[PDB]
Order: sequence, then structure tokens, then C-alpha cells
Amino acid sequence: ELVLERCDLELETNGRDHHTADLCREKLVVRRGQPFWLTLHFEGRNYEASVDSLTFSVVTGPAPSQEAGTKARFPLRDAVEEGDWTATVVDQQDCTLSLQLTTPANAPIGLYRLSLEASTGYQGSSFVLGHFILLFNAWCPADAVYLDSEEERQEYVLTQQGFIYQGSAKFIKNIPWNFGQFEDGILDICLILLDVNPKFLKNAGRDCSRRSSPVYVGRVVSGMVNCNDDQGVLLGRWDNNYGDGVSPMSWIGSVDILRRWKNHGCQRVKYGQCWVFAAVACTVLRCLGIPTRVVTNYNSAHDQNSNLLIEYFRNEFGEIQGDKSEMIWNFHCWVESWMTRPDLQPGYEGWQALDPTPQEKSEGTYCCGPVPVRAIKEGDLSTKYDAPFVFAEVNADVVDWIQQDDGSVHKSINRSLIVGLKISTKSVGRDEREDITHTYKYPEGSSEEREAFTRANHLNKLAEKEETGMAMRIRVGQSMNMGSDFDVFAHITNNTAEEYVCRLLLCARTVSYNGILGPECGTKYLLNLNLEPFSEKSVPLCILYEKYRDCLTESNLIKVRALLVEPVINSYLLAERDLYLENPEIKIRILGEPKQKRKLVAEVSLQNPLPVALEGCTFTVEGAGLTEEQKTVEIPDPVEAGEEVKVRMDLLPLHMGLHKLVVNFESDKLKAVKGFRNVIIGPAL
Ligand SMILES: Nc1nc2c(ncn2[C@@H]2O[C@H](COP(=O)(O)OP(=O)(O)OP(=O)(O)O)[C@@H](O)[C@H]2O)c(=O)[nH]1
Repeated sequence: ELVLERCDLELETNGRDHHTADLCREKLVVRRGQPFWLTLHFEGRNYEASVDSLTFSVVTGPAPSQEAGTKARFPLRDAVEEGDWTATVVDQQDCTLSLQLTTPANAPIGLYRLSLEASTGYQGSSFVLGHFILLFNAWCPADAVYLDSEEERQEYVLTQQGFIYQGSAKFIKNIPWNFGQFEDGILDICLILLDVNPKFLKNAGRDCSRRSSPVYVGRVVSGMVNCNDDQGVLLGRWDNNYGDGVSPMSWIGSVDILRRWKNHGCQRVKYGQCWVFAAVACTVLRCLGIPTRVVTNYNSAHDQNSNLLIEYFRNEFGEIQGDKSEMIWNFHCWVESWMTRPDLQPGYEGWQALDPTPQEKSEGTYCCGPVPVRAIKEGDLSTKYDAPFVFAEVNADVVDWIQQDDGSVHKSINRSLIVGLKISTKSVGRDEREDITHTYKYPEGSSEEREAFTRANHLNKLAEKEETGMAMRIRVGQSMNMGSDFDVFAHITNNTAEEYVCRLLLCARTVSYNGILGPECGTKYLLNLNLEPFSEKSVPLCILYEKYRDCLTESNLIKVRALLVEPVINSYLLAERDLYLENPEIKIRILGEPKQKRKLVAEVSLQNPLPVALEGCTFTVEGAGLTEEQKTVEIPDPVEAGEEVKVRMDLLPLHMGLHKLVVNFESDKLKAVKGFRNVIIGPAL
């Protein structure tokens, strides 16, 4: 008799087993290289090896194939064997066959159609079992993305929230972000994002096959975000006016962006900048399975076309003149993902810097990486995918020329600057900052530092100076707040017996995170500054809200610049510092017992730090696990200079475990204020 079956279970169980439970919505989602349960139910009589012959087949792309490893067919048996696409009976009772499928550790990832045919006697029965998505497996020792520790698996693949470090090298700020990779519809969107990539358009079956490599998927996924022109998720913008969309600084996670992309026929979402590029990249990759973590670099030598020596030409005040010069990025962000690397000499497993921010290049404009981080540390520039570029980012040198008024350019000493400070990514499993500078560089003038600089043909720095034994730095005394007046100080130190009479040029300008300077918001110029011997001198500079408010950026960044001139020996000291102005905290109360499918309430508030009223006030809120939906509340009336603004959001968290709730506040005079609360959700009954 021809055997025929009632239904399939593809199961809930595997989700727990595969670390894809939240992801297992209407669909089955598993990670490659790992057995998964599948139970076949049958009408009347069960499967009998003494007659029934079940062979299984799976298919991925639009052009499946045996050679492209994007199709496979295999028989049911008792044990294992080879080829790695296997099916194996685990148990029978009544009319239900309980069995286990395994896919290889290098099967490509994507949507698969699982079909079953008999061959029971002579008469062939044949039909569609169901569908499942197969992903990378940080758990599968044989998979290329394997991590030894559960901790790091959890952090870099499973955790839907974290931190983007922003602010300033001397005051590191951690913006919270909802990566929400397992949020509904997001996996489906990440597939659409690869089924729409330039190479899938060229060949389709080639691309579908190449998605077994995390280097491919990484390079594709990253590139799709903003660069590559044509189709793409985000449109960049930088000039500081974002009225026709949402400003880059206004996003609290990468979910809405993705849905605004898909929900408007895959069109570039209005307005990202580098950290937004990364956070989205991080989401896509995590979703697919490549452990990825967003990284930030302070004083970043971006858009320098690999140049390891940047030079600047500056007037009698210290002001840069080259409108054909590129400024140093206060910070610039990218991501790192984890994979073995079979396409270069061995020993380069690990983190690879993928930078999805398009950079002007030795020919045109595009993305960067993957490149092993270790290579960048080692000086091994020849290592593939943009190693000279990531290297410049972290290792570029800077020469500051002041210009003497007969055509001559006199060299200045500038200690306040070193490219690639404070490289930051969230710790594993905690909210603390990990500092990863050491994975990129060796300490200055160490044995190993110069070993690496040789392999990069850098050298040419430093073991050098002009020595006048005067130093200068910029000091802030204490922290200062957006909306305040406050002072910063030029700090000169004279450690000799000479008494100099000096010129000192102090300048504060509003700036943006990538480096664009605005108008000055305070200046003090001194022409007979008396520095007495073996002494120190602090020169005050008043910076007024009334003076930075018009042009201040949502990054709340002000650059202080100072030039000390010794006229007798013609000596030039330069000191620069980027300040960050604090926003008010967002006070967040969590009301009720945090419980699964139980109403929760979030009380959210801040107090107005400006001396003028806030209008158009709005809070926004989201968090994977806490709401299925972004939530917003517009507060109708102005909030005056004194007072507070408070409102409640209703939440209905559908998942247990820890979740960051992330909140944005917006207003006419005060934008992109951020907040977060860690909420642990327990069980209902
Ligand atoms: N809001 C804000 N606070 C800052 C910033 N930089 C430093 N602070 C805080 O200001 C205080 C002084 O930090 P420092 O960098 O030591 O200040 P400084 O005036 O340079 O003094 P020295 O370190 O002694 O040279 C510390 O509490 C910092 O956390 C900033 O850019 N923005």
C-alpha cells in the first residue's frame, strides 16, 4: 500500500535547541551543522523500512543545484555516513515517525523548501513537507563562525540591545540601541536584503551558493547598508539639516529603519551617519548568525584615502585653511564580526573589521573589509579587503603647520592629538565599556609596535620634538551641561627659568561628530601673555549657551582650539579638545510587576535644562521583548524653563529575560536625548 500522512511538526523544541526560539515565529529556523527534530504523522499504518523508501530533498535559491551546494537529496537511514545532509529515524510509535535531520557546517544560509517523496513499492508518492530558514551556527564547532564560550555567543549573536559609544575621547558616552534582530519580520527582511543585492541580480544561483561563507554574507550585508548606491537601506546626510526625515541622531534602534526600508518598496531611509550604518549592519549580521559587535574609534582618520601622514595648514590663529583637507573624525564607528578565514594564510581567525561607511578610495567610493583585526595590528596591510584603510583609521599621523607671513610654514607641536584613541565596544554580558585599543595597536615605541610599522612601511614617526619645555593642554575642571554657560581653560606650563611674553589664541567652535566646524562660540586673544619662570598659567574662556545654541549639533560637541606663540625663538604649541555637553538624564520608573503577557507601564521624565521653553516635546520608546511596536507620546503644551515633563507608556512584553528599554526625547530646542532601563521580565501563570 502507498503510504500517506496527516500532518507535520517541525517543532517549538528546536528553537530552544537551536537558540532561535524568539525567531521561530510561523516558520522553522535552525542553525547549520546541527540535528533538528521533525515528526512525520501518518494516516493509518506507519513507515516500514521493509518496503517504504523515504528520500528527502532540500532547495534554497531560485536556481538550486547539487554542485552549488544549494540543493541536496538524501535517504532516510539508521546512523550517519557522509555528505552531511542526513536523515535518521530516532523513534516510532503509533502512526508517528520521529526523526532527525542534520545539515552540514557549511551549508549556505537562507530559506529552504523541505520536500518528501516515497518510492514505497513502484508507485511514487511525492510532496512538500514545509519550509525552514537555516542560519550560521556559533555553537557548531565545525562552523566557521564558532565561538568557544557561551557568554560570547550570547552577547554577540543573541542580545538584542547594547551600546554605541559616542561623545568624546575624554568623555565617552554610551548611546543605547535596540538591535532587535529577532523582532518580528526582521529575519524575512534580512533575506530580502540579500535577494536584492548587486551580485544576486547578476547571477542569483552563484550568490545563493556563496552564502555559506560568513565573509561573503558579511561583505554583502555590510555593503547593502548605505554604500553601493542603487538600492540601499539608509541615505546618509551630514550638513546638519534633516527636516525631510528623521535625523541620524534620532534613532533608538535598527528595527524601524529596516521596516521603513521594506515598507516603502526597499527605498533608502532618510538619514543615517556612520554609527547608524554599523548598528544596522550589526543587526543584519546578528540576525543571520555572524557574531558581530559595534565598535567606535576616537580621533578617526577617515576619508584619508589610506594616507598615513595628514598635514594641515593653519593661520596666525591656528585655523585650518585647506578646504581641500579632510578633518579628523571626533569619532567614527564600524563593526567587527567573527569567523575563520580560509582565503588567506592561516592564523587569521577572529574579529574582522567591516566598515559599512563608504570612504573615498584609491579609485572611487566604497565600503571596507572584512579584514582581520590582527592583520591591522600586525602591519600586514597586504591582507585582503582594505587593510591599508582600516590601518589609516587607527594609525595615521598628523602634522600641524602654522604659516609664517612670508610664505614659510613653521612646524607646531601638538600633544593633544593622537589618532585612534579609546576604541570601544560593550563588554560581554554587562553594561560596561570594553576598551579594545590593544587589539588594534601595540603600546607606543614597544618592540612589537615597530615590528608592525615595518610590515606596513609606516615608520617615519616619532622619537622627535623641538623641546621648548613649555606645554599646553585644555582643561574643563568639571562636567558641563547642554543649556549652560561654562568655562574651559587654556593650561600653559612653563618648566624653565626663562620668562616668555607670549601670544595665545583661544577659539571655540561648534563641530559635528565627523569633524565639520561651525561658527565660533567664544574667543579670547592675548598678545602680551606673561609666563613667569617655573610656573603654570590658566587662561579662562567663557562659552555661553546664547552663543553655541544656534549651530550646535545633536552630538553636543564643541571644539576648543588654542595656539601659544613664543616670538623670541618662534615656537608654536597647539592644543585642541572636543567637549561633550550633557543632556538631562531621562528618569524612568517601571510600574507593576514585570511579567510575561502582563501589562507593564513605563513612566518617563526629564527636567528642562535650557533657559527657554521646550515645544513640540515627544518621547519615543522601544525594546525587543518589551513592545512589538515603537511607541510615541506627544506632549501638547510647552515645557517652560523651570519645569519637568513626565508621561506614561503602556507596554506588553511578550518575552521573559533581560531587555533594555530604550527611550528618545525630541523637542524644538532640545533633540536626541537618550535613555535606557534594564527590565527583567518574569513568568506569568
Ligand atoms: N560634560 C562633560 N564632562 C567632561 C568632559 N570632559 C571631562 N569631563 C568631566 O570633567 C572632569 C574633568 O575631567 P578631566 O579631563 O580630568 O578634566 P581636566 O580639566 O582636563 O583636568 P586634567 O585631567 O587635570 O587635565 C571629569 O569629571 C570629567 O569626567 C566633557 O567633554 N564633557
